[PDB]
Amino acid sequence: PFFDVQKRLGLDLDRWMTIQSAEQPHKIPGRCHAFEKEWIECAHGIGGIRAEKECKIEFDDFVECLLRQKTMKRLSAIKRQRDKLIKEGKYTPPPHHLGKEDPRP
Amino acid sequence: AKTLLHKYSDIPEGTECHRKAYASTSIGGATGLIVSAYSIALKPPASFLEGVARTGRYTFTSAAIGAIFGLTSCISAQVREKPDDPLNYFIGGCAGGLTLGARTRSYGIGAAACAYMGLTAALVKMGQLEGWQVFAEPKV
Amino acid sequence: TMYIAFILSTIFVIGFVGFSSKPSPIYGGLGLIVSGGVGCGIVLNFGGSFLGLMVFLIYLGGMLVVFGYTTAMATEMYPEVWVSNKTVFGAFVSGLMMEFCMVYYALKEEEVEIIFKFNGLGDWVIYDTGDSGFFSEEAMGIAALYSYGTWLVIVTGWSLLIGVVVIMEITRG
Amino acid sequence: MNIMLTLLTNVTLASLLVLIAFWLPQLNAYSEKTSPYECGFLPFSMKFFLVAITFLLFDLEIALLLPLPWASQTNNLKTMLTMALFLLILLAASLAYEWTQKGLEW
Amino acid sequence: MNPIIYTTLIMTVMSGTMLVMISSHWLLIWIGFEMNLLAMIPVLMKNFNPRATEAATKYFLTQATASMMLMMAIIINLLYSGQWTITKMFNPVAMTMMTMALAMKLGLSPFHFWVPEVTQGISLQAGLLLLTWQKLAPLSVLCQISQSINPNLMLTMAMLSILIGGWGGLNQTQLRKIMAYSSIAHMGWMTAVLPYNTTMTILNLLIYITMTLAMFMLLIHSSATTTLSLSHTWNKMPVITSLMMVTLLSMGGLPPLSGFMPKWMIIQEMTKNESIIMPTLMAMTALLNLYFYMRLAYSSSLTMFPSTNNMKMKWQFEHTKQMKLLPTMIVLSTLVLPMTPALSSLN
Amino acid sequence: MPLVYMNIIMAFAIALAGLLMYRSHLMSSLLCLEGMMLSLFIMSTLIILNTHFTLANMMPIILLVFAACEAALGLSLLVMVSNTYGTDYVQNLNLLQC
Amino acid sequence: KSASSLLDLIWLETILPKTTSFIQMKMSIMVSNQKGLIKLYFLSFLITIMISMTLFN
Amino acid sequence: YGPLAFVLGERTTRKLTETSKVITVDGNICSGKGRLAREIAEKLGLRHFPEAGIHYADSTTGDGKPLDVQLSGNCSLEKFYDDPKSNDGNSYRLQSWLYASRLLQYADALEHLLSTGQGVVLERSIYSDFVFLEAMYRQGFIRKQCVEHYNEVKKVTACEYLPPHVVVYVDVPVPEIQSRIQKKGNPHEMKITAAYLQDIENAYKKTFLPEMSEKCEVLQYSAREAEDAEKVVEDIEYLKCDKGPWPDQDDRTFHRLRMLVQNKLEVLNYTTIPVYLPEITIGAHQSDRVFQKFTELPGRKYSPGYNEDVGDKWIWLK
Amino acid sequence: TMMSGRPGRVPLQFLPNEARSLPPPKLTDPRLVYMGFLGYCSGLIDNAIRRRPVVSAGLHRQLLYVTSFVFFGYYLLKRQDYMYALRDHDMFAYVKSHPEDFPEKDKKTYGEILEEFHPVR
Amino acid sequence: GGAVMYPTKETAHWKPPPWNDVDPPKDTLVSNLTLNFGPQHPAAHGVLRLVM
Repeated sequence: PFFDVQKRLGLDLDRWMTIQSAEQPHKIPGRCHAFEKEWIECAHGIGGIRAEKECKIEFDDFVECLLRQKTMKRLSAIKRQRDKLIKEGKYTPPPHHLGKEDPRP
Repeated sequence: AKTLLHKYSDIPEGTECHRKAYASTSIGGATGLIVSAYSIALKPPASFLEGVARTGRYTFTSAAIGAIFGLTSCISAQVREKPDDPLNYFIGGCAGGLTLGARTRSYGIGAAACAYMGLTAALVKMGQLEGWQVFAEPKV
Repeated sequence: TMYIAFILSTIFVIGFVGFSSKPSPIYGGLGLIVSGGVGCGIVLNFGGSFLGLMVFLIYLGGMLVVFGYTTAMATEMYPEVWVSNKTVFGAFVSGLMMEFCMVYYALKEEEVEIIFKFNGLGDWVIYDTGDSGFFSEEAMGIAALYSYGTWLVIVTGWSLLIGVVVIMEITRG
Repeated sequence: MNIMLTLLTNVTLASLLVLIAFWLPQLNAYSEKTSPYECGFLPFSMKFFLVAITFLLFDLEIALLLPLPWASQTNNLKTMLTMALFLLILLAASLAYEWTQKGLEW
Repeated sequence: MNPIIYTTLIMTVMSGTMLVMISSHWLLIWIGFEMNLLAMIPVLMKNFNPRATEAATKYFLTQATASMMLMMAIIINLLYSGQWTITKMFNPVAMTMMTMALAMKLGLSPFHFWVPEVTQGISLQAGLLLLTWQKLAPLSVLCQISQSINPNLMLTMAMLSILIGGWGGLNQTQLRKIMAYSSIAHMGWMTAVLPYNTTMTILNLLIYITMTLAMFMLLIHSSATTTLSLSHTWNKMPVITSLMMVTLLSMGGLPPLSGFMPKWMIIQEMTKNESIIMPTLMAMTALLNLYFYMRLAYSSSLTMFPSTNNMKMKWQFEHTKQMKLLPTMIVLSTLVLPMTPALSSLN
Repeated sequence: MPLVYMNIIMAFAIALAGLLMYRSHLMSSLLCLEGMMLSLFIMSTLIILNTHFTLANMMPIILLVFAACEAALGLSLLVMVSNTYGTDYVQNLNLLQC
Repeated sequence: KSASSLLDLIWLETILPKTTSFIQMKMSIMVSNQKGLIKLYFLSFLITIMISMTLFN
Repeated sequence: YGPLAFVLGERTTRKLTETSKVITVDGNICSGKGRLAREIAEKLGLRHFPEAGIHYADSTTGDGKPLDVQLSGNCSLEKFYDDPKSNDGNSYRLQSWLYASRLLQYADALEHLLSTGQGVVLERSIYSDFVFLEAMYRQGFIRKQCVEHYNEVKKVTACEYLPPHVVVYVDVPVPEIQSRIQKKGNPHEMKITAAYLQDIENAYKKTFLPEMSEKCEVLQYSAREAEDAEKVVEDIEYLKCDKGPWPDQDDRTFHRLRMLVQNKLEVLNYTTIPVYLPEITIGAHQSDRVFQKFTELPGRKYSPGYNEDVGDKWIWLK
Repeated sequence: TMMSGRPGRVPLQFLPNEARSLPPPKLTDPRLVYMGFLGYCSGLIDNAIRRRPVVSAGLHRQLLYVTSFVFFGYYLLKRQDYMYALRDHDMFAYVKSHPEDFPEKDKKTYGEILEEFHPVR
Repeated sequence: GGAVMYPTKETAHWKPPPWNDVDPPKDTLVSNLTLNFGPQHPAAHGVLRLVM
């Protein structure tokens, strides 16, 4: 029994904090503002049943932005291979990656 | 969980009776462990040895019932050469009930358990064949 | 010091085991003060200065101090440590062992999965590269409560006032 | 690292002083006071706890009042002012309830 | 308790439930639940008794654990979805945890244990509030998340609730405990169709509310808490106990009383979803509820227990209090079966 | 999820286990309940900060306030029970059965 | 004997009504343990949480 | 009066004054306590309550005319005086009925005090009815189980009320009591045993007077002293009001008590505790027959104002 | 949720304007008559509980019971009819919009079809 | 009448709940403290013992 008195009376009581793509103070953007915006715009009025399948790509990318699980997996794989190569002496981290070369401003 | 039921079902009826009984025994033992945990929590055992004894008793009873059911059903299907008869499951269920009575050392408990367990096992076989859904997925 | 946050999180778990072993209230209260202080450290490490000081000032400063107040006035217990009678000692040790097993399965095996998927990479990775300028995101958002969250303010205030009323009605005998 | 260093140094200094005050001074031999702690055997008055629960609730309301300095920078000054005054009025109302009714007995 | 303070506390409980049923943000729903608990404890302990204090403590402990688990599930859903709206939960583990918490708030078995104890400890008015109004908010939250609700878990909890409610009711003699176990069984019936059709749950909830209101008000009017104390009522006011008999028969669900409507519609919806074993077992187990209802009806009005000499003095005086809703509630809870096609209004 | 999130969730689980498995003092159970609130505070804070959910930085504070309110309630109930019985032992709460 | 007592008044009643009622009575006794201890049913709650998390994943 | 009136502002403490006091005059059988109680009420302006009788409830309701004993009370004091060890349980049934009547009387009195503000003088009370039951048990008139049930009924009912501010005891020796009873002339009174009177006196002086002394002042008076009403009134006036729990009460508690005493059925709710003692237990058939007879009585069929048989009209619009 | 989430459903609206296109429930509708019967029964029960003449006390009270029941029942029936009309309308529209999912089976006479005869012996 | 409809051996001894929801006061141990005004206390001037 979601008595949506908010929409009936046109009063926002908690919809401001429902999503991170909503207006935040001083226009401070959310970390995954773009992805959430895309997902919401895709799944607007098409129904939850259709949204679950049709807008799957948007939500998948949004979750990847939120948790960075696949990105972390890729970075961990790179780190593991790099460390393996270091143990065998088949790789030498470049001086700029070693910090020898000064960074750009 | 569902993997144990998968183990039991994957073994074709009237085949691999030892393996079928093993899977049924594992299922029964798991159920016994669950019952033992609930009994220990609700009815506190005075000593840790008492808790171990209660757990062992419940687990052994349930596992023995499951083993007897599985072996009886598979062997009945093998001998009859009819793996799609609910009678196989019924015979296994009644045998399991008799084993329960022996474990409880009560003939009346055994007889009633045989009747009810055999009926339920036959019903389970009938559902397996027809397609009866205990927890239907919301379809409307 | 790249894994400082992980060390703090492990100490947080250890303190949670310590007070969750249900020891003598006085020793438990400490098991909670220590864990609370660690958690504040973690929040500070992520940049939540205001929220970090929030738990230190309110949870640790007031909530747990009133908890200790009660334990002190209604003192009917025989003092014992976390490594006292086996009921508490065994629980503490077993909790620590479970945590250590999780840690080993988390570091040695990168993709540890018990009920959720966990990655063994240092938490520093999850940090986002961004600039807030002359801003305190945490402070600005929390201060927006008075501007954006008027409804939250109303409900929370009514809850507080009715809480005072309820406390008196309960503790009137 | 600086604040962590300060905390470490302060804690270690205090603990070292506690060492040199709890174990070092008791090394000096002072005979033995063969004096038993003669004990031969509860004021759980609400007068104390009440002071504690009320403090907890007022401290909670104070927590809600902490973000006020940054909240003064909002463009919606009227709304922020109204909400702040509302929270303060509720604090005063809670105090008044306890004072008017059987409270503040301390 | 001062009447003004009591009215404020009752309104606070109602406002918590309304916030739960009005909010679109998970945090606000949790806030509403917390307000309900805070304003419910004093109402439970309006009449200071050691049993009342024990009931309040147990209720607080259970509801606090439920709220903790609910907020944890909300936080996990936020972590895996970055969403606060009360919609399809996007994490299965959070869904399971939230289901456990909401079931504990409702009292569905195996989280039923606290319900009879708390109901027995608190007064008849507090029992009425606990078993009718406190059931609204968790059911509303469940209805909103019904799509994400795991059918298997919910069905298991509901069926166990029905079984355990019937069994417990069979052994009880205290009227409040009988009512509590019957409430557990009825909540099982309500939540069984939650994954299938929420409107049927609303229907069952409304009928249950009317029936429990009528029963509790009749108990208050008769001022009886045990089977014998209710048995004495026939000597003073036969009308009350006869109407109690009618309401008990409705609670059993025997046609053509109102109680048949929810069971009938629930079985209809479950059969539409190709589930036949589950509703059959549900009705066959509700027979036990009917059994203890019939035992109570026997002792109350169908048969006449011995009375006491002091009853003569009570005969002279008449009840001053008048519960205005009681007649309408009795009528709506007994004779409404000819009005099932009004189900559409709920939609 | 990062290992820190795993540790905090595990802390919540441990505190829940301690709360559900009472020993003697009801005070110890209340401590476990409040610990869980602390763990939820830390979890929500980290999530909000990482997501830069600026408008939702007020959620942990509200959680904290309501947490301490429900605690004030628990303590008040504990002292009522202790004053009646003499101790805060969970076993004392036995008058109500089933 | 055989019809009136042995079957009608003894076995027929033992087979269906008596048995079912006795089972219900024993189940009622088990459910209404009448212990009323927070420790026990809260431990049962913990067991339930674990079992649900494993079975329904 | 209800919760709304208390919300509106009706406070009992505003009406209550120093005069507002519950004064109970107690004593042994035929101690002349009634005369002294009347004198106290007249010289203090308080409202005197005659000692609760078997048909006290009959006076409060209906037309005040005592109903049939079979329909109201089912017990005889005269039978108890003639046969104190009857097999019909008349002794304990009478004692329990008297306790219920006195419980109603105390509530009726409190309601008067909390509504009008005028003090009340009562001849004995619930706190004093135990004396007769104890005497009966000592004499062997009633069995122990009857005493147990009476204690059960008292502990669940009397606690809800407030003990009297002043307990006046008219101490008349048992021989003088016997002399007065002989002069009284009542044959049933003449049948009263001396041991019963001695047990009553012993119960008073050893249980009632000390316990009441703990709660409040106990102005014990000799028969000669009781004759001087002026002195008795003066002593009561000079009693510290601190004696009694009334100084510890407030408008909220007084509101609770006033709501309690108004609902007479609530007052007598626990008088019918479902304990099946043969003395008090009435069979279902007899219960039904007697209740049907009671309902047939004019003015009892319908609620007051709706009994047209008594002259009520406009019922169609009532 | 069925039609709880229908597009264009104004929240907390008992009777939308589109319901007016549907025929109003007759004031002599048997369902409304049963509602009035329930109201009268409520009045009788109220009289019985308050120990006043069941069939004569408070004629105004019983009248108000009946009037309230009928009055609320009229709108209840109107809403019920509206919801059932919504059901039928949506079902027909869905069938029209999805012809492939609702085919027209070939209509064959009984002379053409073959039904096995099961003799009853 | 009784605690439960079908009582067991253990439950047989168990007493039905009290008529009023008021459980009897248990022990009623006094919390009045008996403090002693030790002489060393300044106010006692070293030579005063006030059992209070």
